[PDB]
Amino acid sequence: SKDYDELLKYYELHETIGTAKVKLACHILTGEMVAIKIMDKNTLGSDLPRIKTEIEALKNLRHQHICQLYHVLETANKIFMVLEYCPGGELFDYIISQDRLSEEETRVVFRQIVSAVAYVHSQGYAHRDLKPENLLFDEYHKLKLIDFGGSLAYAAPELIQGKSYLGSEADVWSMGILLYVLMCGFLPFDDDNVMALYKKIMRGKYDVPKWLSPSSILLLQQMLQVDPKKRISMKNLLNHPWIMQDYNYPVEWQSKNPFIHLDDDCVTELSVHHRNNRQTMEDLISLWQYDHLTATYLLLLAKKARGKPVRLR
Ligand SMILES: COc1cc(-c2cn[nH]c2)ccc1C(=O)Nc1ccc2c(c1)CC[NH2+]CC2
Repeated sequence: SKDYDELLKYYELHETIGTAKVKLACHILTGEMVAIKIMDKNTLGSDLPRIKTEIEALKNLRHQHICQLYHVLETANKIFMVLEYCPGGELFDYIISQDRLSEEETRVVFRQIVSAVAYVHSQGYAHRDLKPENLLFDEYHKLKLIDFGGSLAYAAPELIQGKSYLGSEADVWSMGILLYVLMCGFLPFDDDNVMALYKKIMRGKYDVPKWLSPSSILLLQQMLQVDPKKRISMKNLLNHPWIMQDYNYPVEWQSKNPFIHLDDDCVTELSVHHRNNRQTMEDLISLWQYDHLTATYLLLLAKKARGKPVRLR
């Protein structure tokens, strides 16, 4: 209860959804809805440093298809992460509701995944846990990547043997597994016992449904090469013929949300509320401490992108 004291001054809490717990909230000063992920420091033990270093990851990824981090609030025995409002549901449950998605809907949707994952690689990171439960929809049915971090059915085989791997190629395999699920509705390698499933991933043999097209079957063979050297590269995947079917342009992966230059109207509005001059506030925003100022600036930034006035209530 005391852990929420410092936080309830910045947000008003609403529903509860995911099970670490996630509760919907409203940031007071901007009126923008958010999602707050609540982790408990005493349960996870001391594997928070892997989560802390993944929180420092999200602090360095900003992308139209990455769920934005707004605010990290650390208390005595809880850690709070304030994130982007994604009300369109989860990609996993959506695939199950339609059984399978069309080749053209998956293509539209797979292109946002490649855009997200390509961007995180350009920054020197790798998601390493690509699966449909780690992809959210917003109101526009746009995809938002979450949970940077054992999920066996999506792990690359060199990750399986415990050998030395490149983070990028492991994601490429995971995207290949995930592309399969998008168009089929079931895993390419699946089994009740792990030892059989463990073995099936390294054999590389999957059954191909009759409904997957010739343009579809060979991209899966390119993405799910067991040997990483033969796996398709992100560069060649950004303009793959299948990726450019239906929409003939290479995937736009470069982010439209940098750190370097701050928004003027956002900064001026933050200055009149905090009663500071401009450069002083820019210096405090440039620190990017992911306190309440970073959250206010980021949510005030999003507020303008919508079309609302850049004003703090
Ligand atoms: C599980 O919910 C989330 C998790 C993360 C997240 C987890 N890790 N990183 C980010 C980020 C955002 C959300 C989110 O917006 N939740 C949400 C999900 C579904 C619905 C709503 C909100 C609106 C209420 N009506 C039902 C539909």
